[PDB]
Amino acid sequence: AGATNLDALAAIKWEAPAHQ
Amino acid sequence: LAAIKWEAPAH
Amino acid sequence: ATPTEQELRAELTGPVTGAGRQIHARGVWLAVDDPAFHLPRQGWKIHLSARPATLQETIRRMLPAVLAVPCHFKVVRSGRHLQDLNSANNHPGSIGKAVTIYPSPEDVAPLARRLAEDLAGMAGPRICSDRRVRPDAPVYYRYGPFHPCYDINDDGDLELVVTDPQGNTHPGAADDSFWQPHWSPDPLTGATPHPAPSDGPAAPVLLGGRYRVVRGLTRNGKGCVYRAIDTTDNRPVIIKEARAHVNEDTLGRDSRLRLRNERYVLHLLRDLDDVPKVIDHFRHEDREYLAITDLGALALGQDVAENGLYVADPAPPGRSLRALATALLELLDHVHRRGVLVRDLTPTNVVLDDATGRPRLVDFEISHAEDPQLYGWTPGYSPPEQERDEPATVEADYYSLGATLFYAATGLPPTWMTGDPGNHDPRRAAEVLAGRGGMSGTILGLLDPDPARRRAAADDIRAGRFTDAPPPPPPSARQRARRLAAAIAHSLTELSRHAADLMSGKDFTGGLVGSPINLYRGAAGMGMELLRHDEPSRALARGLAYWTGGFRALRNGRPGLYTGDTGIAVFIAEAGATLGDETLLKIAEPLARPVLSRITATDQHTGLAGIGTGQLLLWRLTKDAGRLELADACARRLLARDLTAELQENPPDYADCGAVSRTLGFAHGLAGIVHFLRDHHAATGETATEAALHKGCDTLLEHLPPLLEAARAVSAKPMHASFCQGLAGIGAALARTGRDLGADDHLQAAREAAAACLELAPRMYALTQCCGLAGIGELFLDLCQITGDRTYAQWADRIADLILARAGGSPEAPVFPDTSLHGSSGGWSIGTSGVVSFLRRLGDPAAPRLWLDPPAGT
Amino acid sequence: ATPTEQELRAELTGPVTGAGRQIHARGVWLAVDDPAFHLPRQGWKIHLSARPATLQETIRRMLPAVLAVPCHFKVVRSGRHLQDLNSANNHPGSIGKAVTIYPSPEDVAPLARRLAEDLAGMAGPRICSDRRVRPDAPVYYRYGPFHPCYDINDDGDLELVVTDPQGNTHPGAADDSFWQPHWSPDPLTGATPHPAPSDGPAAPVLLGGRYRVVRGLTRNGKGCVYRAIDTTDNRPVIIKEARAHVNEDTLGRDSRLRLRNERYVLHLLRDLDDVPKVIDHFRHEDREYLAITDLGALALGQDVAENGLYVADPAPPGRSLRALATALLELLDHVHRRGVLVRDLTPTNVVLDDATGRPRLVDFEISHAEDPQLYGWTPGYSPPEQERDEPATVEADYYSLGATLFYAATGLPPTWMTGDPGNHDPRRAAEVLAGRGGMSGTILGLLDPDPARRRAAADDIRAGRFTDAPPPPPPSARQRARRLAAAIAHSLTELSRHAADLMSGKDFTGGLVGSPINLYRGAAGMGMELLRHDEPSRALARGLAYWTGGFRALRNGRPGLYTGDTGIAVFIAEAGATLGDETLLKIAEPLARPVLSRITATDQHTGLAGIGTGQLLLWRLTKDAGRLELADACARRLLARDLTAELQENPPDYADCGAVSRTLGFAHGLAGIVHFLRDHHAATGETATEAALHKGCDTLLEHLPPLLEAARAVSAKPMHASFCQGLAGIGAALARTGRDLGADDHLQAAREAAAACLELAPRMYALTQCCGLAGIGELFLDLCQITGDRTYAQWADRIADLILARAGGSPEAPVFPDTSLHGSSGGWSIGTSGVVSFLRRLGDPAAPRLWLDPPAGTAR
Ligand SMILES: Nc1ncnc2c1ncn2[C@@H]1O[C@H](COP(=O)(O)OP(=O)(O)NP(=O)(O)O)[C@@H](O)[C@H]1O
Ligand SMILES: Nc1ncnc2c1ncn2[C@@H]1O[C@H](COP(=O)(O)OP(=O)(O)NP(=O)(O)O)[C@@H](O)[C@H]1O
Ligand SMILES: [Mg+2]
Ligand SMILES: [Mg+2]
Repeated sequence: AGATNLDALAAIKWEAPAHQ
Repeated sequence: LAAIKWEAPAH
Repeated sequence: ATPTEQELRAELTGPVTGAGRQIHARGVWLAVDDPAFHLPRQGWKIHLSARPATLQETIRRMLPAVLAVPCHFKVVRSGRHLQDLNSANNHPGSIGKAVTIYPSPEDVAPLARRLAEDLAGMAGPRICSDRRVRPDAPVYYRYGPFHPCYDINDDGDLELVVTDPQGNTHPGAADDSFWQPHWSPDPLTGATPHPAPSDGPAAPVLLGGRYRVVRGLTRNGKGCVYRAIDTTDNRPVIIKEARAHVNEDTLGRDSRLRLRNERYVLHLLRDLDDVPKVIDHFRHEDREYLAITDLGALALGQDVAENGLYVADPAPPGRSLRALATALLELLDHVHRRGVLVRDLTPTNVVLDDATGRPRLVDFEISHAEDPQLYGWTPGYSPPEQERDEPATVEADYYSLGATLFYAATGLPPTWMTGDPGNHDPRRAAEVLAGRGGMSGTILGLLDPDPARRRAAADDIRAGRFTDAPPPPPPSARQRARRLAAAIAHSLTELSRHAADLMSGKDFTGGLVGSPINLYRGAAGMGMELLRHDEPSRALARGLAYWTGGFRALRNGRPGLYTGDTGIAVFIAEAGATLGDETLLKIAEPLARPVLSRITATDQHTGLAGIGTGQLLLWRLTKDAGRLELADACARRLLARDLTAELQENPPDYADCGAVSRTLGFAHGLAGIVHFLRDHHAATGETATEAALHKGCDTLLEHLPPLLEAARAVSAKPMHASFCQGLAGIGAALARTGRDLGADDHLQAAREAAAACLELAPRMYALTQCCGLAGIGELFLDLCQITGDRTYAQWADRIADLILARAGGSPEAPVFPDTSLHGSSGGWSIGTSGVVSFLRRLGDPAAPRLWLDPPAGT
Repeated sequence: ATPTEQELRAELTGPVTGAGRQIHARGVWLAVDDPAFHLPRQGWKIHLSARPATLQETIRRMLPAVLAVPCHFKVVRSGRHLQDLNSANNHPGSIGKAVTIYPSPEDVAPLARRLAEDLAGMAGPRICSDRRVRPDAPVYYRYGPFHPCYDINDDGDLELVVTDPQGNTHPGAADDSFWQPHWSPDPLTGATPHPAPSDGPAAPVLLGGRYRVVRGLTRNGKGCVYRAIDTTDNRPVIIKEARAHVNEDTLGRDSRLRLRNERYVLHLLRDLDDVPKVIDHFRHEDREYLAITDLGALALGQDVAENGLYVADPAPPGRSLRALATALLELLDHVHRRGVLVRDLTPTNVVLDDATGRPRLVDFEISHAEDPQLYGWTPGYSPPEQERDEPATVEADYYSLGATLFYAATGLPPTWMTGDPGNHDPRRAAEVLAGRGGMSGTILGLLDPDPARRRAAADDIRAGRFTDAPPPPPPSARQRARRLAAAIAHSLTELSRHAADLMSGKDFTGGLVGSPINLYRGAAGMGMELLRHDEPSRALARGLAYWTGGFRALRNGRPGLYTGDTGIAVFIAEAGATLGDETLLKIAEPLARPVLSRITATDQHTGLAGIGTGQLLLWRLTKDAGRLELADACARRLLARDLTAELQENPPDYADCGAVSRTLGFAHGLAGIVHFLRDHHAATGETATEAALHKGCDTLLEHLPPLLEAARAVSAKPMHASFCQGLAGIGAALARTGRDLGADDHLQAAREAAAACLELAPRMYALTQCCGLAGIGELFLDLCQITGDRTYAQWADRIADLILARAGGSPEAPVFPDTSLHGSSGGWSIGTSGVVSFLRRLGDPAAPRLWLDPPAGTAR
């Protein structure tokens, strides 16, 4: 299990973007 | 016909 | 005085096109629509009151304000429409609603105040159901729906409602008094206080003359009549109220003018002690009141109710038809000596005295004084002439007296159906009256079409002894069967008519709509009955079934058998089964599947018992194990409680006839529960249900003797013999228990019950299954089938003849009254389809009773 | 654990009777009801998220708090149920709503906090539709309905709604986004919706994270994968998203672990140049992200859409199918040699180079390295073996390659329908792939069910010896007509089924779905077509007529002809008439009679034009002067404001997804208005409507040539030929304005439009009347009726051959797919009812076209 996600960071995720 | 009596009354 | 639709249309169309709004006309309204305003679904609306004479100017002073701000509004179509609207015989809740205005909340309070000052000094019928802006103006406002949203009530019926911030429905009853929503503030005051504060009061009263009203003797119509104690004399009196501009005659004559007509007529009758005497006449604001001496309690109508009928002279002390007739006629002739024609001589206008000289008259509102007579007539008792408003006549009064007698002698009024030519046919009355009473021929003579015969019979009364006429005898048997055929045929086509009116939506208007679907009154019962007949009727039943399946989707329901979904499912399933229609079965497959974890009622009408019987019917139809499981759940839920211990604890508390039903009767009490339990034991044969059955049947036979005592008594109220509440239901349950349990004492209870019923049959106020003759005859042929007697067959045939002779219309094309004597409808429990069910089973004895028995075809 | 109803039922039955709240299950829920709590119709509800094992533990953990108050609540039926419910596949917004709790408004505020602290540390997905209390606990809350109340939309479909203080419906619908209502606050923290500026300039704020800026790129579910820019490089990057505990396997493998499998496979393919490189992997809070390289701008799906088909040997430089096959199998051979199975090679997972346009593989979400194996397949492109999660094989990859090539050669996927045994029949694909692409037999072998045959075909490919196989036509009608006869028979039985399913209420299950009555989708169109058939179908039609008449009673609606009441009235009246049922006529009499001053819409689909046409149909049926009066009102109110709409599209650019329809089309644009005014002029002969007829027809002809050239382009799309939106509708209008106004110009325009449609047919996705082949064929046999050319008859026969070649279930049992592609429905415009209409008129060309031509004799 050397494939780990890596450090948590502060996320700015808010809403959906674009239209594809 | 005619007449009627008006007294203050309550509601 | 009364504008036309075109004068109104001109007055409106002028400015309205100025603000870009468009007029469209529907119903009795001319609605002008602003395209830039979006009408919310409920809220604060404003009503303007006016009169035909003042509607045109009301619109005038109105248009500036209404067209200034964005809003929607409706104006009554014409002056005759407004007359209809301000008459109480029409819609008592819509009196004064001349103009309705729907504006934006933000703009309501202002728009209201403006119009108020802009009208002001104008006069119209006060609106009890609304609040008032200013007591010098005809402007009012209320909270209500703006679009017909309908929710279901516990009766299965549909009523208009508004929705709160939690989405809960609330009947926005326009008829009832003003209503404060807890979630929106009065736009003018600015506060939200309810009126349930002071409903505790034992009385409040305090009239303009300082009179203490205690109870009200009806509130129907233009005015309400109250029972007063009086404070000066403190002797009891009756007070009649008049409301301004309500019931405006074509001559501008008001309710207040009618009340003054009463005052004048009473003045002229001052020397007689059998007339109320005027005592007082006062007013305030625009409500008027007239106070007269109280003569007694209980009218003639009520008298024949709580006491008995009037019969041949050698009869009980109070009861002497010839005595009543002659006393009435002496008082009437005294009145005639003074002119003053009574015109409304009806059992409700004869109040009885504790003395032997009982008869007294108490309401001459539309009585004759001068030649401009007042229009008004009471169905059935008033003569045809008076409906057509022919000049006041002594012979018309003689007709009304001859009907007052007739009621006194049969307990019910002459059959009279709005729109029926046969209305005043005197031989039709002869059938209802079988010769009971002393002056039978005299009663028929007073009801003759020719006034000369009425005059001759009144003089015959006066001359001495009265004419005693025997019944019109039926010399035929087979021809009676022809009449039965005619009744069924015409009722079938009449059903077709009611069904078309039902599915096209014609009767959906109103602040309350009868269930269009369920058994009791809607489609399900209609279609169930239509299924038993020939292919036109079976086709209509298929149409009704699909229509019900559609109407039922995605709206509120109730689980009822009679009120709700279980009967609906029974009907849809059965229609699929008989017609050979598999998609109807698929439409029914998911219908009545409630949670029994809710449902706090135990009841054939709307509760676990009826749900169970219906699920057993569905099961027997569909062979669906979930249906049997639901029946089992109903029985288990019933058995978990111990109703019988609470019955044996406190048995006869609050004892009156109505009370009997809620306890013992088939519709709401133990008889129907017992029917279901017997059916569950028949279906499964489990011990627990049979024990419960025995307990309930014993609890029934225990309390039957007092109910039979009341049912054989002088009072002899109809509810005692009705199927829904009294002996027909109890007997119908016990015929089946004593059959399936081989208990002969049960059968014996049923036989004695049927006997009591047969005694009350003639006095029954309806022909229908729930409250009238249909249930009785249904019990009778139950007993015939169960106990190969045939004497019960004769009993049922008698009941059939009674129904027929009390039907409306012609002999070959009859129509039957519903629960509202001058009307016809397709409701099964309360209308024509149930009557048909009975008349049909009369010709097919070994066929099941609907909903009470299981089905069997091949 | 993945427990069943039994374990959850036990854990519930414990305390539940402790407070005496009897329980029961419906649909997918197990609910308990307090007798002292009266459940309101809407409010603030509490959603607890969880997963199977966490579901059992969650039930236990939550009982303490919930039974401490008066309230009602529902629990998921099972962990298998919660697995489907937590899968992106069906409902993307209702994932994680494992437990729903409805208490009293005041009670909510505290109860939520208590449940949070007592469930602190329990894990489950994130509920995008709700606000959450605390980031340590799986507790969320929303405002929504508690009872399923529906109101009708401008489309005619029924929508879950909540009600405002003035009784106005509001789609409280869960849109994978929470919105608090203006009237009620927010029990845990008071709040409001829009900022201080009102109807003033607005600038949405969206930004990337650590060092990536984003740009959309995928619809929903497991993860919204994004196109992005690398700020510390300003290179373009692609970012795959995984949401925790979404798509959780029966082994506990969730979407994040799928992403890790993808990273691992990408590492194993690190030395291939046509496979993405993994740049970075980062988690944020509860979302995992895999940042790989940008490998071209266009997938094969998009590329075949906008750049045409892949054809035999030569053809344009980029578009050689044999080149594509060779490149794909070279790359696939490389991957296989590295001990990896793609398992999901489909046109959306091959990206062509921006310069050379060479295939590159992406999306290794379900790819195989070690033998646990991930479940997952793509309908129609994956082999059936994969549908039944069988051991992945090389031949699976060969099959999906065959299918990708099938798409590249035809522009639509191999026909695959849920529940159809015929899904993977190679002769079925043969009928669609009619020998085109050069190689055909080779690609049919790639799709052969015997894996060895696929190996042999891949051998052909690597060797360069491709097989070029053709297709045969139908016997001089006799067998073609036999096929049509059987098609209609089985479609009729299928329609009985769909009709029963409609009237029994099944599809009402969906929260926020369906219209049961109108013409477009509901019973009206179904039954209108059902009337033209045998006595059983007409019985079903009478049933549907009464059903709709009752359903319509006492509920809110819309006035449309395709969305609303006018079509319903036309159907019920027509059924009453042909059946001889006076009560149906009585039921229809009061139906479609709107205000009209309220209607602002002017198009065939929902306003005035369609209303007018429908009222004229009703008038020709009923001789009802109110009906002709309403049609005349429609024309009168339609002549008031021609000018403004033409000149109101300046900021929106060309592409004309809306513009071609909303300006010219029959459904939404002025072809339908032309059609209506023509109908009105026929009915009346008014002088004013004639002027507008000439004006609109002239403008139509004015704007037509660019549309015709657009349809004849490689870039062209089905939209261009559709009846609702493009050429078929315009042609159908002009075919009639010609005829009736004696214009040769109009009929010639119709002929050219018809021919463009003829060339776009095979590429059409849907088979339906609004969006597919049936509308085209309807224009074709319309022109036949108007101008006995009989060449149009041959054209319509070609359209029917296509339709049939695209059905499922073989010839004896065709079943035609929906606008959903993978299932069928009975609706008219978007489903099997309209297909039947067309196949019916093919043998009765004299019969009128439905909703366009009026009732007629020898046509019922
Ligand atoms: N002095 C009185 N004693 C007893 N009852 C009285 C007396 N005066 C009036 N009533 C009541 O009057 C009722 C009959 O109708 P009434 O109250 O007079 O008004 P009404 O029904 O409106 N008459 P009408 O306008 O012709 O329909 C009976 O129910 C009596 O109880
Ligand atoms: N490396 C890449 N280069 C270019 N385009 C890419 C790349 N990766 C993804 N795309 C595009 O963006 C989409 C990303 O979705 P994809 O990687 O296929 O996973 P997905 O959408 O979740 N399909 P699935 O994993 O089966 O649910 C693809 O359909 C391509 O259009
Ligand atoms: Mg009276
Ligand atoms: Mg993909």
